[PDB]
Amino acid sequence: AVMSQALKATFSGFKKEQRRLGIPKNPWLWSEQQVCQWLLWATNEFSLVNVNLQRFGMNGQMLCNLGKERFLELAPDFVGDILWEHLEQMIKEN
Ligand SMILES: [Ca+2]
Repeated sequence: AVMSQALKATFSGFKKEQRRLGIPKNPWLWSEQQVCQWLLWATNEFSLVNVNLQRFGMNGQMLCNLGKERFLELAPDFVGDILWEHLEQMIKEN
């Protein structure tokens, strides 16, 4: 809500990372490696120790095809809510 709104501002940071690693703006286009790259950016950005990387061995098409419910089961507690907010914004906007 207030925390989600505030932390949404740092998501802009990933745009610099996308240009850096040649990650397309639209997640539908992402390779299994570019999905991993997004999760590694977040692991560093938000200091994580367990993004379930083995659970995200998928293309950007599969990632886009998971809904909020499946995404949150797979992703770690509270962190999943942060990642979902970023993912859904990227799908909606680019
Ligand atoms: Ca789109």
